[PDB]
Amino acid sequence: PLQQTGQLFGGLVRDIRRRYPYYLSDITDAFSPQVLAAVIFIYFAALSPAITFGGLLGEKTRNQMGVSELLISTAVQGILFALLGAQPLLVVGFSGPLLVFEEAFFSFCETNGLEYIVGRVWIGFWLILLVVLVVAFEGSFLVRFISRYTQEIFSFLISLIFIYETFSKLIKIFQDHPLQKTYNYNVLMVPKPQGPLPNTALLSLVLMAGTFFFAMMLRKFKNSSYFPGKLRRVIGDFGVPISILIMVLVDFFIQDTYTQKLSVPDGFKVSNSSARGWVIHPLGLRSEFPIWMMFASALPALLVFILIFLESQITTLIVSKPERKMVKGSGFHLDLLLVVGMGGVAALFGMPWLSATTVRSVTHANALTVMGKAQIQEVKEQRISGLLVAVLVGLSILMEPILSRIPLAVLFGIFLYMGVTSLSGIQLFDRILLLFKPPKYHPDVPYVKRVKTWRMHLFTGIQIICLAVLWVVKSTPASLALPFVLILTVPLRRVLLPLIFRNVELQCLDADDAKAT
Amino acid sequence: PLQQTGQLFGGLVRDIRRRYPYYLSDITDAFSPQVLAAVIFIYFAALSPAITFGGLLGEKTRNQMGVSELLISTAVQGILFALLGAQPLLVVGFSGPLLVFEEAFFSFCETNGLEYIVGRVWIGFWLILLVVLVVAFEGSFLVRFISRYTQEIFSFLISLIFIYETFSKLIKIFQDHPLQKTYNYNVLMVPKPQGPLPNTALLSLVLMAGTFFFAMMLRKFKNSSYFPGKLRRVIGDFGVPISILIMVLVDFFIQDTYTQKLSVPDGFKVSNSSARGWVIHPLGLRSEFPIWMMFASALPALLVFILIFLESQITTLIVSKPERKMVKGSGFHLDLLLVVGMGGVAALFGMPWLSATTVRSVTHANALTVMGKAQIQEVKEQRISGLLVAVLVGLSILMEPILSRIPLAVLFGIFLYMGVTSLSGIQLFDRILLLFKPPKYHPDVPYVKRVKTWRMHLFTGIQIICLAVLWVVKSTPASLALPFVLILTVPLRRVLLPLIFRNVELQCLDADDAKAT
Amino acid sequence: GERVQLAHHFSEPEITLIIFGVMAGVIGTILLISYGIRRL
Ligand SMILES: *[C@@H]1O[C@H](CO)[C@@H](O[C@@H]2O[C@H](CO)[C@@H](O)[C@H](O)[C@H]2NC(C)=O)[C@H](O)[C@H]1NC(C)=O
Ligand SMILES: *[C@@H]1O[C@H](CO)[C@@H](O[C@@H]2O[C@H](CO)[C@@H](O)[C@H](O)[C@H]2NC(C)=O)[C@H](O)[C@H]1NC(C)=O
Ligand SMILES: CC(C)CCC[C@@H](C)[C@H]1CC[C@H]2[C@@H]3CC=C4C[C@@H](O)CC[C@]4(C)[C@H]3CC[C@]12C
Ligand SMILES: CC(C)CCC[C@@H](C)[C@H]1CC[C@H]2[C@@H]3CC=C4C[C@@H](O)CC[C@]4(C)[C@H]3CC[C@]12C
Repeated sequence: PLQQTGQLFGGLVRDIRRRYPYYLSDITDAFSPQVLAAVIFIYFAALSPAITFGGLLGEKTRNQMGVSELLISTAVQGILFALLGAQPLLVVGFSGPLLVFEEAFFSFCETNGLEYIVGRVWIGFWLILLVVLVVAFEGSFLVRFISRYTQEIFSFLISLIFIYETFSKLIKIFQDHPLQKTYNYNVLMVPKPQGPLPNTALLSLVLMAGTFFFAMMLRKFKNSSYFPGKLRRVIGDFGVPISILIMVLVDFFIQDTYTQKLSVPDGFKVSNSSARGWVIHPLGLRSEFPIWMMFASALPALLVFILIFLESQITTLIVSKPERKMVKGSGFHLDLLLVVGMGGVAALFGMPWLSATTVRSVTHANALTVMGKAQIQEVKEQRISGLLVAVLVGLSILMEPILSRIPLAVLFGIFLYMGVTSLSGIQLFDRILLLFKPPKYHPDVPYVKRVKTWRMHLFTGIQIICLAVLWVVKSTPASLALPFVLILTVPLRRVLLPLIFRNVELQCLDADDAKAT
Repeated sequence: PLQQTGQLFGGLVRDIRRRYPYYLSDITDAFSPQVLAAVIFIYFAALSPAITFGGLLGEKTRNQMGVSELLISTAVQGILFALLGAQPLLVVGFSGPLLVFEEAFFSFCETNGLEYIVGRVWIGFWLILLVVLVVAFEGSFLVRFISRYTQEIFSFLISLIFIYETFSKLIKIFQDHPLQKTYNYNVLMVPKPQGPLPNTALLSLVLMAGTFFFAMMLRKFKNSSYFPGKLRRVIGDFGVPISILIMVLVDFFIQDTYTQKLSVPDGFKVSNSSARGWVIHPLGLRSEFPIWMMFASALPALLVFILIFLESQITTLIVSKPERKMVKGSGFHLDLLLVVGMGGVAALFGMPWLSATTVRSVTHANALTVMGKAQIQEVKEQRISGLLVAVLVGLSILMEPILSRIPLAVLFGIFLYMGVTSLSGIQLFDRILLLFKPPKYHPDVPYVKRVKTWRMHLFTGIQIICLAVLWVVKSTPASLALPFVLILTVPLRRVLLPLIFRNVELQCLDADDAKAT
Repeated sequence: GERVQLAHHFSEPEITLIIFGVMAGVIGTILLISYGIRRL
């Protein structure tokens, strides 16, 4: 799949012939309750970050783009990506670096007195130009230089950021309602409470902890030996839906204590009806858009294309590892083309562009995985799950009473569960646990039985320096350079690492298929 | 150990000849950190029931016997039992049936206008007569007819009672401070809060959950493969103290929220100095004691003797099973005599009689239990742990500033950990789990491979009926008949069960040494 | 659109068709140039 054919649009054509013969199987393979359970999981797992990012975007852009635009864009992109993409297990949605870029570009437009949404339209116009040349010249073949080293480092960093944000939301909630000896019983609640309230933060913490505990207990119950095997598998597959329903009922039976709930726009309308409509004129809405800025948008377009390309290709590599039993194939050129084109088109509608998010797609791949009688047996590869998730995201506005009674603490526990279960397929985390284990308890793997313990610890600690450097960049205003620092790890693997490690050691520590050299 | 010698006081000297030769080992074996961790565990595990039962007894008897008297009696009896008993791993203290008898005797004395404490003195006087005759005629030889059936039924029932009361205390905490939209900020705090308080029950739930979670996590870390083995096992032995310290610091750093703490007497004084003193005259304090009640106390003395005898002897059977690697010997005749005699002596001082509680003794034995590389390896059989626990219980009054900063919720999590770790040595609990397992997943044990599945399930179901009946007996006003109903299972095992079960099935299912008939 | 917007000579479909045509022409020119190279 990563081979360079040399023909114009060669990768795009082969990705079509690789997967579209399996289109009939991509619908029939979804006839199982596990697919429905994965749908219920991924629906919340994509909706809640979408709602949070839409609210933040509306706050930071004066509601030029808000929750409704992001929800509609996510639904459309998910539907079209599931119906046409070669890797139906991927989940396309908004990400953190996209939010940082949008904040920076909004600040730049405010400083220069330019219209922000028209700038987004022009950047997306240049986004469509960039992707076509990359697909035509098979520019997606450079991802074969991204080995297990960079993939696992990126996955571990993204999981750490996910867990850190999950805990930071709880910390913010606790700061909003500190434990006090006395409280004011007359506090306004609309749109949000204006003062600390009793039992709120503690009940949110209890709900989050209970959600995580029930999810982990049901996941263990899937691998347990209790109840009939069919019923045991059915209960384990629906472990996250069962835990979510249990905690929702627990909060519903408590009336007096307030808990923050999911909030969606009232209808299918733009966040700011006084700012822009559904279609934004590329020539300018209020003032004539400058000619120079139309051409000057290429560099932000280049940055956005780099972000989307790296995120999507690394996610597709991670979800399609040979050890995960992906026996249907993935298309790097088709998925990238679809994602970037949908982002460029949705920019014309005043909607944000998206990317193949690591956490959501990794969870979708893991939720569809069926274990053998410890060993991965097969994965329910189908297009129905992503299509249904996108449809439910689009209809989330219409089902507000169901969402209006769902606390975010349950979603916080679910996010923690996703973060802790996304590390199963990463050997970097496994080797980090080997930093706290005696050598005689190490597993029988080629990178342990053929590599000295101190050498393996040194190799692991080399990545820890890279992880710390990436974390520092995230904690700086120049966080948009994170993909470049991530790219710089590839020269470290191909140039600097052989200076201190042998070929056999590098083959054992970094194997593309986890083989014994 | 349960054979009848035929000599007067023959079983007494035989128990003396068995354990006392190992006296020097009983002091040298305790020079290890695991013994210190066991001391720290059992100190709270015996002080908190002592405080709670002393408070309840003082409330129900108008402080004629209270917390200070119970602590002093616990210290004295524990010191004497650790310095003289042949099973030093037993924990001596107050229990629920003793509290029920105290309530019943106080009601009987109040109805008949009798002096409660003088009646207690006379009953304790009658207790010394009963146990001297029983030991002289080797009345402890009847314990050999209590098989694994009755032992496991009593242990499972007592563990269920302990866990249910641990949860009922949390229910009481929730009911006293319910979750309300508004609270009164002006509520009197002395001696206890007079109204619901914000964040109290939720923070107590957080503390209890954290304590139980960290205790279980460190117990698992004991058996994990992380860290060097010596440090790992040291931390695992000190799992309970570390969890207690973490949760105590967590509660200490929260100042505004009120949490219920341990309360100890101000000094070594009687709870009611206006009613009685340290020494109670058997002839009467306020009025002349009737002659007929001196002889009529024999029947309550018989009931108390039956309760104490059955409780202590079944506890000794449970803590000294051959499968628990107790290779130093236990004394049935000597320990029963010492316990009943110390109870009779403490009755003369206005202090409650004590008996070997099952939960605390089993936790104490499991705290000194060493697990091999799974399989039980050895038990640190030494006398220092019980003596130190008794001394610390006695000194608990003098260390009020330390005990006043410990919340009850941490102790509730500790009680939950004790209850869930008390079910390990019960094959009845293991068979209960097999009711929800497919037959092929059942372990390779003699009672499964030699008896049909439905026969074993019927055998388990008969025991659950006895457990449910005993649960009914506890929840009825005639709860003092519980030892007789437990005794009634001995005819069930030896008469009624052979009519429906074959001899091989009875030998496999009820085996004293877990052998294959 | 919404509220009051500045009037342009080309409407939104017209301007987006012009932009797409220019983009297609540039892409075709680049592809034809690349086809010219690697042959002579
Ligand atoms: C919707 O957009 C309008 C402008 O398009 C916002 O109105 C501006 O609000 C900012 C913030 O106070 C100020 O500059 C002025 O009050 C307004 N300026 C102009 C030129 O109208 C409005 O705030 C936006 N609505 C929301 C909810 O953010
Ligand atoms: C200590 O004991 C005395 C007497 O035994 C208690 O005084 C009695 O209190 C009850 C409760 O109201 C009533 O019967 C009378 O007020 C008192 N009766 C007699 C005969 O004195 C006193 O309450 C006890 N103290 C505590 C703290 O319980
Ligand atoms: C990659 C895509 C976006 C094409 C690259 C953009 C450049 C080459 C093209 C695309 C559309 C073009 C615009 C189309 C229409 C007009 C109106 C005219 O009165 C002045 C020039 C102006 C404003 C053009 C300037 C150049 C322009 C912005
Ligand atoms: C089983 C133990 C308690 C001993 C048996 C108790 C009976 C047999 C004995 C022990 C002590 C005895 C009491 C000792 C002293 C006196 C005072 C005297 O002026 C009247 C008789 C009286 C009140 C005795 C009655 C009988 C008595 C109560």
